Amino acid sequence: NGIATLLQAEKEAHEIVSKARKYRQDKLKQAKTDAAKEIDSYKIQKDKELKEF
Amino acid sequence: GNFKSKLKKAMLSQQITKSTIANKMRLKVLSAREQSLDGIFEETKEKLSGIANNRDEY
Repeated sequence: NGIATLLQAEKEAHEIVSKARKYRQDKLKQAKTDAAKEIDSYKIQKDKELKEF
Repeated sequence: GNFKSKLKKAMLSQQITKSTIANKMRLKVLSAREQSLDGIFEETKEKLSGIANNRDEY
């Protein structure tokens, strides 16, 4: 059926959207690591000042 | 933890800097007595040569 094929394409689009949504979660996880690095960098900078003192 | 370890390392390296300075100054005092001791024997060696050169009490 032609309509059923279009529904399968919609399911593929939903799967693509689901993959994109999963990729967004992976992208958020990648951005989460960068955010943690910035927090660690501030602590490292404070520790470096203590070492200099 | 790295900062705490570095602080402990700096604190530990602070005592060693005072310990090494203390040992060097304490060994300078000890070497002063040995230098004063060697002066006695150096003076004694000169006096011993005098006894040999008498040729009458020798």
